Amino acid sequence: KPPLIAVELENPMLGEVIDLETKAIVIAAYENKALALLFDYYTGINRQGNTYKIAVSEDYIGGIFNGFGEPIKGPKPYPEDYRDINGLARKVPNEILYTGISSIDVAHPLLKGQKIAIFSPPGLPMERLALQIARNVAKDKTIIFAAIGVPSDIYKMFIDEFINTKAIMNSAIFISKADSSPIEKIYTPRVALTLAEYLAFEKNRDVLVLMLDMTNYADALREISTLRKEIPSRRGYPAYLYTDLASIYERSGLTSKGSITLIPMLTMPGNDITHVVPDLTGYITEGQYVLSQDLHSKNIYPPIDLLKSLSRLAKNGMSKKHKKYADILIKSYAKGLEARDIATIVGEDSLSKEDKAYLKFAELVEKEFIKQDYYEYRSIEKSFEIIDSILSQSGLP
Ligand SMILES: [Mg+2]
Repeated sequence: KPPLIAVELENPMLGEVIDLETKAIVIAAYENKALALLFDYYTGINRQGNTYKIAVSEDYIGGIFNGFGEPIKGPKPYPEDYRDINGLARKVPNEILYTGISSIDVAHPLLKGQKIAIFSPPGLPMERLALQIARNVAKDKTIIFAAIGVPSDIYKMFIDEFINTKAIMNSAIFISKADSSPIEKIYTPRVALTLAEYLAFEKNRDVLVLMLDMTNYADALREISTLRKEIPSRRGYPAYLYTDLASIYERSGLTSKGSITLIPMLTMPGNDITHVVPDLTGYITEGQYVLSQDLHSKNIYPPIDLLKSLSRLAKNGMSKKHKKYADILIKSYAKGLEARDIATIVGEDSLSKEDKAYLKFAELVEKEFIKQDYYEYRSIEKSFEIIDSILSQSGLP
């Protein structure tokens, strides 16, 4: 089970013990919405409770909702059914979900039903990257956006961007503000994944769930667990953080019916990848895309670090040719970065003709391959022909 349960409850009382089918303690509430913790994560009576449920329907698509599933902008969706927002055979993913982004599609392609994170240093345009992915996929697949405890700036960027894009026409957005309740933030991914499960596994669709910012989410857990002194901590957060995150990320995958592709996006607190949030997320997920502070400084958008990014399922969906291009790109980019480091000490003149070719390759890759216009969609073939071109200009083969 999830250690943290979204329960529905009239007049919830802090620390009351509710009977579900196990038992659990109420640790937070907002109106009739409550969060109950299992005892296996408690160091310390009755009443009965229901799991929190929402209407599910395809009418959610095109709408905008808060973290509770309540509409903000748009009508109440026609309830076609009710689903427990806590959730409940799987196949191994083998088809690439193309993003139309070269830095992703070639070396680290994403597969339908994969869970893979994005890690961003503080200040980098992770949110725009989210939007760009959403636009490029919404043309083909249904997007569910789970925006967790986002600030007013961002908040307005999401609303305005999606609406005006007409990406909204094949998207649903579940969004909580930064000044909203911790419980609404914690509810947000759950409500989002609940609709996703419904659209994927009951309506036979391929959906893509973008979820950010996981660090805000963890911080919401830390906020409620703060004044409750019988909830133990590990690494500055509640000890149930690992199992809670796994219970969220594992609500994704591939079946004979549909697929949920999940991309949890997070800020690494001090640009520190060993922080507990990135550390656990990357432990659970099938790789992650890492954003480069260095590329950002060079005014490169999408600032995707080619060598630190990793898609563990990528090879299972790549053709012979695709693996070839992926291999050369990474190997040579890495080689060029070496050459670059040598050059910072002895100059480009002191480089072998080999190292000069790699240095040239890496420079071109940064400028013509990774660097991509927000509104540009690159087919995989296009992306290949960029590499073909760059290979030619560098004089390798
Ligand atoms: Mg940031």
